Amino acid sequence: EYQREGIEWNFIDFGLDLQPCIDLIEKPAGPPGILALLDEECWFPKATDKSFVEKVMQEQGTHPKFQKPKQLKDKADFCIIHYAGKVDYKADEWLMKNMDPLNDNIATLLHQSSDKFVSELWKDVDRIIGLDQKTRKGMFRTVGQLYKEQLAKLMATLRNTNPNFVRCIIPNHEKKAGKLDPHLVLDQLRCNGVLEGIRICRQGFPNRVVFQEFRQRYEILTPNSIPKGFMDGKQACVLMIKALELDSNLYRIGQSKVFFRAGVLAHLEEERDLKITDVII
Amino acid sequence: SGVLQLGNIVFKKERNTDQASMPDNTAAQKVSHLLGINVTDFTRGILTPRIKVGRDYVQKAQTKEQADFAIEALAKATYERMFRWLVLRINKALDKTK
Amino acid sequence: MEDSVGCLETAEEVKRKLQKDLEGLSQRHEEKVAAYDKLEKTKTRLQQE
Amino acid sequence: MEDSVGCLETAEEVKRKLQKDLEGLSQRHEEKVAAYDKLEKTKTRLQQE
Amino acid sequence: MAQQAADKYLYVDKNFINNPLAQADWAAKKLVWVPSDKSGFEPASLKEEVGEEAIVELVENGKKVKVNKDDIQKMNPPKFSKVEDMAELTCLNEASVLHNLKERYYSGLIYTYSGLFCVVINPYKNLPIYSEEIVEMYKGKKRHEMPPHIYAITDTAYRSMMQDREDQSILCTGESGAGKTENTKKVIQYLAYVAS
Ligand SMILES: Nc1ncnc2c1ncn2[C@@H]1O[C@H](COP(=O)(O)OP(=O)(O)O)[C@@H](O)[C@H]1O
Repeated sequence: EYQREGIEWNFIDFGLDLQPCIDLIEKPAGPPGILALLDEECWFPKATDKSFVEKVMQEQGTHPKFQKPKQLKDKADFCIIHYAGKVDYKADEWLMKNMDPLNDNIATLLHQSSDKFVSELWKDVDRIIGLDQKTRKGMFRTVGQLYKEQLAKLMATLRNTNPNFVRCIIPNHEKKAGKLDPHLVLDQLRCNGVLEGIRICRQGFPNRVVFQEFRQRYEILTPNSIPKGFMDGKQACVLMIKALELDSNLYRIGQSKVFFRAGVLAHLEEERDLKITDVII
Repeated sequence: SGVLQLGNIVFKKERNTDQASMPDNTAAQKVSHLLGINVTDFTRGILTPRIKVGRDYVQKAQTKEQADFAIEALAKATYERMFRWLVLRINKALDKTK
Repeated sequence: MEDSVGCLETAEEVKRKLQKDLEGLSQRHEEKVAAYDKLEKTKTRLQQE
Repeated sequence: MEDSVGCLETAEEVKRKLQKDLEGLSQRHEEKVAAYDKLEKTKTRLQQE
Repeated sequence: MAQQAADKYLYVDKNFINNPLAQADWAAKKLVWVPSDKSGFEPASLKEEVGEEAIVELVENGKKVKVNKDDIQKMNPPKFSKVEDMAELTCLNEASVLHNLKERYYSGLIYTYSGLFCVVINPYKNLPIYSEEIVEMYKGKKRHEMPPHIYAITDTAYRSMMQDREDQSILCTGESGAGKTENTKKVIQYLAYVAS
């Protein structure tokens, strides 16, 4: 937004970017990821657990977010250096969970059960999978692909709104009240980006209002400042900021919005209400 | 209660061939009475799932481990469907005003 | 053969010298990374400060 | 003689690869030194300011 | 009396901070943060530097331990003690943020702002900061008008949605057992009690 609005600002590289791991997981095209490989091996011609693990190790072996489980595979098959920490996964019964096979006979029996509740529960049976030794009206989707479609629809919806993040931290893993673990809290603040999230608000301009919106919402502060008539929206805000005696390092005029530091609008809101206090009363 | 009763069927391994057997079908009868289905058909489907091999129908064989995995998958699907129905009913009750 | 073997000694000796210089030159940029990161860490903290 | 010449070619290829790696590593030190001086130069006026 | 008792776990008495003499004494003492093996970051006084390092003494024990110059972090004056907004800290760093979070948690303040997103810490105990009186108090109050609280964030989001006419999303991120479920519960309760 800063680059689009055209304002004095330098690109700050925070370093927080979990794109590599998200791609290794979900990226279907290019190098087959974990989910892509599991979906490709979802069929049952010759794939198994060991074969799937070998294929994954051969494909996504050089990825930086991929390592072996300790020295030997005693209780895990691979690791994924997530943003929080390293997790030891076990590729046991993964193909079955991805396919989710079900008995067709028992499914049909439950669908036609005498009970009304059981019949309503199994009313939808055209999406059940249960074959043995590619599309099928798009109903042959695995648990991994189904979750990706549900998550994609969710992430696409949250992006259209104004997310109000509420970060939650845990003191310790002992469920003890009043005992704060600094070693555990420090590891969370690093991956959560609490430090990087505060510097962008202080050094940046989290506040920003449109030229037209900034006029009607703050014209009562400096009524006798703009010529009583027609005036450009951009040039009109310049006269208001000059009359308010605001420092040059507290706002940035762009091409369509007027940015502000963290705490400028809070002061104008109080001054605006105090001006109309005699009118509201 | 039916989901809870599912799994208690202690399948036995036949001494002759590798085929599942239900010597004690009390849990099966209880599950059938709870879910509201037949016992003979449920047993025949769990021990001999009727599926076509490409042309005609044939009663495929199932082992002890295969039968246990099928029972577990059926219970998981039943619980998932129950949770989905509950969520749908909650949404309908919450979205009934305007 | 001595001429070819003689040239191999020069190439082998030069290769050994390059290896000794590589490990020595590698430490130049490797050790500089510590000072580079130290200056960057001090500069990053100074920029924030 | 042909086999000995082959060893020289393989040895020369090794020393040649080491020379190419040294040039790349030397460029890193030269680039790091130039970047290191930038941080050192940017820290002088930074501390003064 | 319930509201008066719950106010203890919300507001902070600023009368015990206003002291220019204390700030001057702290500045003259020159204190900084240093790494620790059992407390994240502990205070320490800065002494004469020795090359790329500087010897420091721990305010707790008083042992002269050598610490690298890169691991040392500046300490905030006493004025920034249990601040209401983490974005107002002067010496923003990991040590200062951890110290502020610890002071707010041990004092009965799990909520702490941070620019545009609030931070919460699982108290593992039913606090009295949840009642109808508190919900009514936070009704129609700006973010900088009441102490940090999920009700404040909910009210701010509701006001933004009603003004800008743009949708909102009260997202909650954190490890397993951090308090996301309780935060969502309280947000829904506040929305049902206010937006009725
Ligand atoms: N803000 C809070 N205040 C009091 N207790 C809490 C709070 N957040 C969590 N808890 C306690 O932590 C326990 C586990 O919480 P949990 O449901 O795991 O949270 P989440 O769903 O965010 O992981 C609960 O029994 C609850 O009493």
